[PDB]
Amino acid sequence: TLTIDGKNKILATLTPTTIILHNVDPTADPTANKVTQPVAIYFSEPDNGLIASEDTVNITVPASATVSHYSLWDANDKCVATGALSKPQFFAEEGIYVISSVSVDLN
Amino acid sequence: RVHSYRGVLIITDKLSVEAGSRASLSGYISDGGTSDVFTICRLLD
Repeated sequence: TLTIDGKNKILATLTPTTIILHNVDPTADPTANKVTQPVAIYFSEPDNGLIASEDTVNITVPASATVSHYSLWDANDKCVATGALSKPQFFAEEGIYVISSVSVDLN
Repeated sequence: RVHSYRGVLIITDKLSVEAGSRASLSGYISDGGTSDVFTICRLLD
């Protein structure tokens, strides 16, 4: 069982840097079903074994596309986290999907 | 004769540890965003 100090020592080295959106579940294969170009994202230093985004990220989605999941990539093009969006969202025309915040837990 | 001896008591164990993980993400389809300046506009050509 890890202590809080070990958890913080751990999370500091994850260093996620970008986010991509998919329409199919990327858990089995994150290289496929990309829908949007990579965008930058920033995180704060760990505390209580938790890291949170420092600001909102505006992602532009092409027309007639759908987004249902996301993924985070390192500074060296490796997928480290995956998850599902609150809703499957269909864009009739080009628009902005707003990422309010995202965090990674070890608790 | 009958003799006895003593040795050191030895015990073995298997201690191991595990952590687990979680992830989160929240967003919505944006509209208008937020701007400090917000006024009626006229746009000529």
